[PDB]
Amino acid sequence: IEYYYSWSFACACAAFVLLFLGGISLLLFSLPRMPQNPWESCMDAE
Amino acid sequence: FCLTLQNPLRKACISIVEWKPFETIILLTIFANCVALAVYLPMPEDDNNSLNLGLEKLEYFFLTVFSIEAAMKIIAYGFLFHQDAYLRSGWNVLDFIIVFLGVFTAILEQVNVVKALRAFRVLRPLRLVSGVPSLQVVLNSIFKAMLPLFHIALLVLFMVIIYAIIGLELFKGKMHKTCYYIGTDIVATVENEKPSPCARTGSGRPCTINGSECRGGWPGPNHGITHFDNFGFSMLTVYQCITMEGWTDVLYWVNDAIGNEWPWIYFVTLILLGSFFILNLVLGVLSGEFTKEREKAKSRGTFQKLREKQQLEEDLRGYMSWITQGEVMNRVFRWKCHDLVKSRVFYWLVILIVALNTLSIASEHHNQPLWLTHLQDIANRVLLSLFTIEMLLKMYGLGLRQYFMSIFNRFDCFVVCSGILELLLVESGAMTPLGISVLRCIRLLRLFKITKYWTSLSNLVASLLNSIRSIASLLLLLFLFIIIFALLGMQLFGGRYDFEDTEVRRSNFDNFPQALISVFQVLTGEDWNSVMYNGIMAYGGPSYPGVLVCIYFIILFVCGNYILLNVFLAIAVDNLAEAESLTSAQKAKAEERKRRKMSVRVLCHRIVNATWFTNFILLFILLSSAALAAEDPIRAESVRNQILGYFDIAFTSVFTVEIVLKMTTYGYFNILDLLVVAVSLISMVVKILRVLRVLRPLRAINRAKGLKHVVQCVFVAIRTIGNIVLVTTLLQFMFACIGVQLFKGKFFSCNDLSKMTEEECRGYYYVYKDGDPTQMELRPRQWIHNDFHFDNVLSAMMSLFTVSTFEGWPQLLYRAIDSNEEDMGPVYNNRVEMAIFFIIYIILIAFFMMNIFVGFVIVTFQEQGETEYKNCELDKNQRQCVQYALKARPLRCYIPKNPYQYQVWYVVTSSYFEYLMFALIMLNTICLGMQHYHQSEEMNHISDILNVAFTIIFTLEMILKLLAFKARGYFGDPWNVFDFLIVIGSIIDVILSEIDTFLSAFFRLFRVMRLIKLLSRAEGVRTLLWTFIKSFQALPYVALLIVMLFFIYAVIGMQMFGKIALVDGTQINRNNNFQTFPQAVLLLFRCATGEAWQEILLACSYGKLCDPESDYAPGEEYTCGTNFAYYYFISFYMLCAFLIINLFVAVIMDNFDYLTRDWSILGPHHLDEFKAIWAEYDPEAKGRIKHLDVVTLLRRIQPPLGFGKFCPHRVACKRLVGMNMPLNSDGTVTFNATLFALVRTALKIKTEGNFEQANEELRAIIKKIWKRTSMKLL
Amino acid sequence: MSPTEAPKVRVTLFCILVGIVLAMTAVVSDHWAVLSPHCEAAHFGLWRI
Ligand SMILES: CCCCCCCCCCCCCCCCCC(=O)OC[C@H](COP(=O)([O-])OCC[N+](C)(C)C)OC(=O)CCCCCCCCCCCCCCCCC
Ligand SMILES: COc1ccc(CCN(C)CCC[C@@](C#N)(c2ccc(OC)c(OC)c2)C(C)C)cc1OC
Ligand SMILES: [Ca+2]
Ligand SMILES: [Ca+2]
Repeated sequence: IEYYYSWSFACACAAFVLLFLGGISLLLFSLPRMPQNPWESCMDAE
Repeated sequence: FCLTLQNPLRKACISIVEWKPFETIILLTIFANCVALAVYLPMPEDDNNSLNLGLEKLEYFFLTVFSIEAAMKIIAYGFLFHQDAYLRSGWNVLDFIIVFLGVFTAILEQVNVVKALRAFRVLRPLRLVSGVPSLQVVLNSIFKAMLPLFHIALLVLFMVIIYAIIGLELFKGKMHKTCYYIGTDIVATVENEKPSPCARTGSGRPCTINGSECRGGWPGPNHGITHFDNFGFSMLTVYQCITMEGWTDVLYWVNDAIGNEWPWIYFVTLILLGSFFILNLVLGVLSGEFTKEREKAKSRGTFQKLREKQQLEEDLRGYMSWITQGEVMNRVFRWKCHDLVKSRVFYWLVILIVALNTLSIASEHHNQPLWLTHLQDIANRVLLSLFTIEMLLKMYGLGLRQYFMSIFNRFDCFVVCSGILELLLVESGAMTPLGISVLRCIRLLRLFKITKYWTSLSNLVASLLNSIRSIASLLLLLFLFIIIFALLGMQLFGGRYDFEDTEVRRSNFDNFPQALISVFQVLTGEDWNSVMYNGIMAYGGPSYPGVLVCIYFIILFVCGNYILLNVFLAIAVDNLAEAESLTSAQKAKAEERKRRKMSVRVLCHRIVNATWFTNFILLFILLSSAALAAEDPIRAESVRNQILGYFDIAFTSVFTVEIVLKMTTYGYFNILDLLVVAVSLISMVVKILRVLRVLRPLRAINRAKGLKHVVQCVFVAIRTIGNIVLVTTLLQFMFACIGVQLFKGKFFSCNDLSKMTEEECRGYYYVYKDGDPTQMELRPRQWIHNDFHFDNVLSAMMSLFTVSTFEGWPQLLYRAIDSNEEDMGPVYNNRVEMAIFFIIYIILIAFFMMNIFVGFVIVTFQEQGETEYKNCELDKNQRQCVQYALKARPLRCYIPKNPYQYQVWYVVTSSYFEYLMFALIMLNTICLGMQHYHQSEEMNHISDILNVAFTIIFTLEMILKLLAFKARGYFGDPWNVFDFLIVIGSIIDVILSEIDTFLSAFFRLFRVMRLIKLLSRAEGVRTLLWTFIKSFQALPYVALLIVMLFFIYAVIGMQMFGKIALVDGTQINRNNNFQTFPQAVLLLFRCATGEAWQEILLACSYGKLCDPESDYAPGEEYTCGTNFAYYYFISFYMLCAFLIINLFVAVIMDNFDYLTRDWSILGPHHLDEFKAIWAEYDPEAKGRIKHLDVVTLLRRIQPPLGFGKFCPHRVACKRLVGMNMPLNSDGTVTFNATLFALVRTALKIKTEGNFEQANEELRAIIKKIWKRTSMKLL
Repeated sequence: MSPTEAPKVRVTLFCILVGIVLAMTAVVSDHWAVLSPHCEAAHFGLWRI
């Protein structure tokens, strides 16, 4: 009695790492972004 | 002074009494009492020597002397309240407090016949501060610099709390099981191993000791002190980790119990985040504060105090050189020795015989040949008389008087006199086995003679003597702090480290000298947690009051280190300032003097040139660097190591293709592209080449332009450190020699400390487990040598580097204090005066280290702004306010329409809401830090009643917010998104905890993250946070250098030491090793943080037991180790340190605008609040607003930006029309240009006709306008 | 158009289109374990054994 995963653990451990990290990167790619100057503000005119 | 209405002068000539010596008699009295609190000897269990009694008797005298003066100052001054005038001063309050407290304790004691009230006497030294009116001022500047650290304090406090709670849940009660011998109640552990958690079935570690089983009634990892059972212990352990001392210990215990797959995240993040980040922020704010203070001095009057007197001294020596040659200017050979002394022959042949005496000292080692000893003494003999004659010929050849004149000459007198003084001394017969040595080293002093020819050294020395002269008053305070804590130590811990074990605790507070050393030790932070544990055990253990002693150590460390900060920062700031100031002054002195005497081939370039080619190649470096890191060290016969070898032969065909195509078009960085490609094809001494195969990640420094330019800058930082490094490396060497003269052949000892000779340590001896005269095992006796010693000059030096990194320096210190005679084992507490050597070295090194670090900073500054100039009509404060006024912009408030939605919007935006929510989040916090290990079942369910009820409340606030922002403006605020995230997760958590019991320790972490909302209101913390979090993004290449550092090293590391077996009790084990890539990187981080790296270095040396998996001729298991571990480790340490100081400087500088802002006058902090009032007049931006709301805008403004605390009828009515503004249609004046003349008024204020001249300047020194200034010109 | 039609946000959003189906590949296929007594070889999943 042993254990071995071949077809659908490493599938979901490639869909975990996809959805967990394609979500955090979409988050940082979707926000307004850091202003980088005093005039710039997060969430502003335009 | 005079009361002006007191009682008459029937006795009130007390104000006559107090003239000159009563201020000094009392001072020496407060000094003698200090000398008395220190000669005291704390004895355990109530014993007492007859001298302590004598001291208590003298105590009464001391008391009566401090108690009458506290009445003779409420006589002078005036009545109850005029004495209050005495009390008016803050210091008197302390004086009164002292004496009062004293007699109080005395009387109490008497009546009884309290052992605590005696701990308040260690306060009297403070009184030594009221006296010296200088110390007062320093104590003042220390409290003012600490005022702007409030925002960082909040942050650090909340960081510890958050981590503490996460720690709590995460590992609360998971460390109570340890390996036990079966049936017995004894802990099973190897030799140099610490008892650690264990686990029966699971990810944790299992029992490995024979006849050992996993039990579970264990108090904890450090005598039940380090764990996460409640909020208090959790908090303590977290702070301990944040200080960076013993953090890996905690990380390993959590692994050993939960599995190593996840607890690493928590810890690394902590050390990184908390520790390093916080350090940066604190170093930054302080630096800023110091700069402003210096600026306050230099612009007031302090530049001309140090320029004149440095010029009036160099004009004095020029005046006195015009005299001393006029006074000086019998036979012919006495003039031929005048020609020679100043020549260039004699300069190159004083360096000849000084180099023979440096070589001899270095030559001195333990067990040296007989011809060597002979030769050394021979040379010194062939030199004492050679030193006799030149001195003899010098003082008689050019005059007996002006020989006295030379600073250098005075020392040449001292050499031969004490050089020949030891000639008959060592011959007399006294000396002994320690003096005949201290004499020998002195010969080292002759190198100083060369200083005479070393002009640089002479000056840099005065430069160094100036900084140490200014911080003189700060330094005294540091010592005063140390003495006081040493005394408090003697009081809480003196005579209590009396546990019935055979374990020796060298760091205690038994007497004054020892207590001093322990305090210094806790101050360097080396092993401070271990020192604290002893103190805790001295009060019963980790229980209620018993633990409260740990507050002593916390305070000590923290505060003492704050004083250290001041010292170092002050030294740097004053020092850096002088260097910029006088080096530039000697530069304006420089060239003003030198002006006076003067007065088919194309498509392969297309592909190579093409941009896509690069993104196709820089992800073959991303694959080939994953193939170096996936290699298996121990087993070369693996299928993994074979099938990665085909990935070797894949890519190094392709970089060949890149190479040959590159020499189809073109005919230093490309000799590196040739080398990498050849190495693989050759590798398919082979062993040596393989290490040189990790160089591939270094071929990506040319492809990217960002990387190329920063290795250039780093290489330029190691060119402006010459005179200082020279002084420093001279220091290291000299101290190494002193060490060899003091501890040569004295770092040897026996297994059982009974045998003192090598002859004696033969045979076998008994060892006793837990000091049980009934439980003993047999062991062979062996004469061992300490790993770090002072046998030769290359050894003493390695020792000093480690003592300089503060890693394991107390061990060395104690071995030295125990040193006996050459070839003889230790004698407990033999010579405690060696501690002096150790402490002085540490101090001097700290000083010189700082200077070198600061100089590197100055070079970088020159690379940046220091080199640059901007002499246009607009200064610093104009560029950071006008360019902001050009590039500004509107906002988005979203005031919506209608009463039902608008009213809802109002409740939620009301202050009753802010405060309420805040209060609720505070309560939730308090309810989280309430969980502990082993609570009740009624406590168990109301925690699920509450966590579902808090979710409710929060999901009920979000609803309101959503209803009041149509979901368009709700998800518009970056904080609302965070709110949403928290809510959803918190709910899922509840539902989970539910579907669990109806029929994931990651969701219970959503409760804790709520605290981050608090950061939504704190505007100073948020602001500071953003400021720095914004710089770490402007400099992403330096961080890349660090990353690349760890990568190369990890790879080389694996290769070099990836086969050493993981044996317990050693430094290479299951928690620390080079077996896998991730593990190697963890090890290096551990090293960068300075956690016992020197012990690792030794663990990675030659004769190490090989992993069973690795192959080897039956009889070669012990051939695995490499003495290359010395170059690897030292080099990694240094390079690492270098890169780190280069990242802090970078960030700090790029942020100096906000740091040294002097928030008084102006910043963008006024320019922010303008728009946040303008947001109430703009829903969305649109540019302009009505003119009816313009006058109501100026009523909302702070008066340093707008108009006063006066009424706006006269100044604010007249100025708004008279100062310029653009005139468009009736209710249209723009955002973009109203803010201009509103800040053009407040500073940079101009006369009429030249309204084009402000617009003239706003195009040259400013960036291209972009066409927006055409309304900001008019 | 700047946060929704940039390519850097659509490379990521197409990447989620891969993980939306690979997590659907897992949630129907029951192949992520092998019972191996030695025949009683069983393949576990969520829904079928
Ligand atoms: C912005 C400013 C920048 C400042 C720059 C400063 C940064 C300095 C860098 C220091 C960071 C230190 C990181 C330490 C890493 C700790 C890892 C660890 O200890 O794990 C132990 C273990 C390793 O297992 P193991 O091999 O010990 O297993 C043996 C099992 N026992 C112990 C029972 C015998 O945990 C893991 O398995 C996690 C895997 C590690 C993955 C984490 C990434 C590490 C860094 C990259 C290497 C990973 C390769 C690529 C991964 C692909 C993506 C998943
Ligand atoms: C391996 O490289 C490093 C490892 C750790 C650290 C963190 C500590 N840093 C060296 C800063 C310590 C320096 C400093 C602080 N803070 C400090 C000096 C002496 C100290 O005790 C006497 C002290 O440690 C408590 C801190 C001074 C110079 C400001 C930095 C590193 O690079 C410098
Ligand atoms: Ca340390
Ligand atoms: Ca340490």
